[PDB]
Amino acid sequence: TIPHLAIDPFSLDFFDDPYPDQQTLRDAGPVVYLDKWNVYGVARYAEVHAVLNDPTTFCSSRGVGLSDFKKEKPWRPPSLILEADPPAHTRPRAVLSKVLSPATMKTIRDGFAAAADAKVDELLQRGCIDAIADLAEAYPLSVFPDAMGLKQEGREHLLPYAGLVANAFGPPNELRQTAIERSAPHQAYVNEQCQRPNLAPGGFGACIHAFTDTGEITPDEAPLLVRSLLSAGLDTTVNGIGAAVYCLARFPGELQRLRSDPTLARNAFEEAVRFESPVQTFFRTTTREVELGGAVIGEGEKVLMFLGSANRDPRRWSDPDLYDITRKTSGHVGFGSGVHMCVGQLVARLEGEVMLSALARKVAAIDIDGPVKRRFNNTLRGLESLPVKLTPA
Ligand code: HEM
Ligand SMILES: CSc1ccc(C(=O)O)cc1
Repeated sequence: TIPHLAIDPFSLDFFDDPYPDQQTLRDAGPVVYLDKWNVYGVARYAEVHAVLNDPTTFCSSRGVGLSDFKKEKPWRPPSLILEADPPAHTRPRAVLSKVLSPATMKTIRDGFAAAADAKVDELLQRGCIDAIADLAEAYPLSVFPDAMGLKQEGREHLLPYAGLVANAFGPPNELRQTAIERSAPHQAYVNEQCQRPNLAPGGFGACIHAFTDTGEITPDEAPLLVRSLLSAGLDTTVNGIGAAVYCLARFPGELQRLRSDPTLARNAFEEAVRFESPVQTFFRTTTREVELGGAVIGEGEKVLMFLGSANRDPRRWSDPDLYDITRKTSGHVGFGSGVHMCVGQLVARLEGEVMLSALARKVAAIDIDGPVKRRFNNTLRGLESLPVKLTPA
């Protein structure tokens, strides 16, 4: 009944060009079985959205990766927020929701905006730059670690740690085994910068530890909640901003519309989030025998969600392969959906908006003038280098 496919969604050939295989996964049926890793797969928008909004049946406490926490021990202590189910997930979620609240973005927006308005000017003085290293990475690194309240020493560990966390959700391929092999130095620093004495007052991490008084989390739970933002608060914004620049580089008509109306910058970033989906996949584990798409999945089965394929499903989106800064992006699962929907989506949209805003007001053209190289990861889509030449407006 369920179609079986040998497609490896975690191979380098799949990362180079996932779109042909993602249509094969979508059109093969609402639910597929991937013989390479013995998992169920959903690639259409409807099933991916239904799985995300059914946390009781498709839980996350047994791991959002391939590995079953009930069968294998996790490579690191489980996330109190990402790898937990209600009700144990609720209160750590509420703390991170208030630390990254709408009232919090007001205190950092101008600093977020001025730094974006300072980087575009710096890169315009150089002309030919790398949109990944000198923009997609340089801008969030100049903004997010300080907003977290981080020290300056050892800051070159976060991006290797962030890339390793996303790589560990994948199967035991080389990408995962090579990552975890180079882990202990990155883990030691990250865990070190989760303790209360190492967080600057007023930063995100200090606010998390302040939320131990409220009784929603204990002091022993705050370092893990700080570790969640150190694992997820940087590299997805890097790939998200690096996606918008690439999309504006190959869709020059969309760049010119953004120039004429800079207020489209926020939705232009939301469109780049749907179009590229910096988080490609995430797992769930069936807590019961469940029927989905005419397929009866047993208990304790890993179900793979293709968030990028769901953001390009023609059953839900018109012209899903086109970058449209005026598209009604509401409903896309680039940030997830349900009780686990990205708690730091306001921080990511703030960084993406003010950067596309600075580009909309100061850049006239973005021309790719160098070899474009992709960055391979089991969970994250993103470019290693994007050599572009910026024309000042
Ligand atoms: C373009 C930027 C980003 C993208 C595409 C993204 C993507 C996602 C997705 C798809 C999920 C759902 C995970 C799941 O349902 O299993 C998620 C959750 C999460 N994200 Fe993000 N994220 C981004 C930025 C951020 C930022 C800036 C932060 C923190 C400052 C962050 C922290 C988290 C955390 C802690 C969770 C777990 C929420 C929960 O389990 O309830 N992410 N993210
Ligand atoms: C790649 S999305 C993500 C990664 C890690 C965490 C966490 O550390 O809790 C949350 C979201």
